Amino acid sequence: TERLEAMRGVISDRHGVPLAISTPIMKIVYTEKSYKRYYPQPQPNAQIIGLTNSEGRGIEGLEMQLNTRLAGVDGEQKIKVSEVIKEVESGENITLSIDSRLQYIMYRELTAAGVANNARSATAIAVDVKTGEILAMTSWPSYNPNDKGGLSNKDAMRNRGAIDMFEPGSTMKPFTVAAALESGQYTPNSIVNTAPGTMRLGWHTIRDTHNYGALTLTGIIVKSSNVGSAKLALSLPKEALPSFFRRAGFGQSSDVKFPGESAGLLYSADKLNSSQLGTMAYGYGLNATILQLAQGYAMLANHGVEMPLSLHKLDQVPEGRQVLDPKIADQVLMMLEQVTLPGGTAKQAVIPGYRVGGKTGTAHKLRADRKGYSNSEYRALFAGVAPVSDPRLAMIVVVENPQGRYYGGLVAAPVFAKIMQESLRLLNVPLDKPLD
Repeated sequence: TERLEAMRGVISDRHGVPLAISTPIMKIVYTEKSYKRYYPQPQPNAQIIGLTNSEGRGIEGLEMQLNTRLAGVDGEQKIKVSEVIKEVESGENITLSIDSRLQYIMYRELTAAGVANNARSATAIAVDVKTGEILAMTSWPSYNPNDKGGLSNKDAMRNRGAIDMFEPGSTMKPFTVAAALESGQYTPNSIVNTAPGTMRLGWHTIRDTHNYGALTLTGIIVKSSNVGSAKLALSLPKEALPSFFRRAGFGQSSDVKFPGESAGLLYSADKLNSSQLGTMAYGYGLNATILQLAQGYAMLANHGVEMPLSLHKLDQVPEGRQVLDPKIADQVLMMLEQVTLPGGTAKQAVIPGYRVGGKTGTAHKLRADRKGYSNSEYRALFAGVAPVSDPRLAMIVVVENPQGRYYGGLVAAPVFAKIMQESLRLLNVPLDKPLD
């Protein structure tokens, strides 16, 4: 009697492009047939797909997670030729939500941004706002799983997007404003005094980039006022923000439930303090992931309907979660478009032919000697949506420890412009902005 090795299932992209395949291999008297795993699009897909053992077992990513479905069942055959004791059962073929072309484009630009910025890493995600499908999710630096030598687990192995949590910063501002709009205390045109560009929250003092004076709720977003944001928190009921942020998906891991996925950090209003609630308003007394960020912006661009995040191609269309009223979501959407226009703080996110709506952010490390916030250690963030008239894609870009042209989040904005434009054209999304 001899074993009959089950061919491991094919992992493919949404259009059937093979991403993980198995090829017959022989051991030499008699022969022994085994299978060798091969990854045709290596570096862009490695952190999501993972890797197998010498034995053929998944030890990382989706190879690990979906190992029982992908491995199948080994057969048995009597030892001359040929009579089966137990029939062979091939592993299940898996089709992902991922578009390998969008994946290739995202990885290529993430490398360009990481090299130009002498960064520690550059991570991104693209989601179909209407379906909840992840079309691209990659991180630079990645690795080649087909190669057996060397390796660096410490960073490259290692889905950063799913495992890394950070303070969202200004990327939180549109959710703070959405909480203020739903309270019925405010309208987009409602005024908040931000003079003289500073404000005190206990022994902590908050500053804006400039004295923006009296701002509307739309102005809080467009000028990215930390003062306006904190003042909104102060005027609202104590429960307002932690409760709206919980309904938006923060403080909990996403529907993907990727191995090792972070849930972020979000405290309830009972864990107290008005000045701590003042800090949450501009994204500081809380931790988020790129997945929670992507799902929140996809919601804002899908008439307040948060579609469940998925790494698998759909064979049912979910109804989604109605987190916000459609009028509020549309209002916030309109404020995000204005951030990219003259007078705005996200002008470098602009794409010709496509109306863009988004927000920059900066996530600063606390600093070892506790002498304020670190100027070197920080994440440049960009959360955006396009085309604004009928949004198709939500995209988050995170650049770790950049040393480039701009200080702060602005560094992640032209990276988004690049990926979003090429991604919308590849999907053949019709233009919605007059060309000049």
